[PDB]
Amino acid sequence: ASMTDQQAEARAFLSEEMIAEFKAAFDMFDADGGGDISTKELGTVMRMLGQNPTKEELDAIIEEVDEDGSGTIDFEEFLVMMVRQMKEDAKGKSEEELANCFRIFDKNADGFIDIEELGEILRATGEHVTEEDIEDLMKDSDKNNDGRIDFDEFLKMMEGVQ
Repeated sequence: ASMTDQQAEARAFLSEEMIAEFKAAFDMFDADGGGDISTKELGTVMRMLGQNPTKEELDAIIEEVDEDGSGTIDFEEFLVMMVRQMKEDAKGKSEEELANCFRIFDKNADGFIDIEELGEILRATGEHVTEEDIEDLMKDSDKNNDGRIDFDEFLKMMEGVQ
C-alpha cells in the first residue's frame, strides 16, 4: 500500500458527509485555498474533530508527510492520518471497556469469572439461556481447563477471533 493506495482506503473508510465535514474544518486553516494547511495546525484540527494524538504521534506524522520541507499537509494525507488515529483511539476505548466489563462480571473480585458468576450475568440478560448453554460457553472459553475464565481468556472469548 502506497500513499495513494492508503488515501483511497482512507476515503472508503468514511461516509462522504463525514469527509465533507472534515474538509469544512480543515478549510478554516487553509485560507490560501491551496488545499493544504500548516503542519503547525494539524494537532488543532485533529482535536477539533475528536481525535487525541499524543505530541510524539504528531511529530511522527509531520516527519512522514513533510519530507520536502514545505511545512504543509494536504487534505488527502490528512484523511489518512485521521483514519489511523480513529482506528487507534477506538481500539483503546474497546480495551478499556472490556476491562470494565470484566471487573463487573467478577463479583467477588478474585480475578476470575466462575460458572456461578457467568450464569448469573447471562441469566440477568433476559435471554432464555439454559444451564447447558452456560456450561458450553464456559468450556469453550476456559482454555486451561481450571473451571474459570481469567482476564486473558475473557478477552479471547469476547473478541471471538481472539
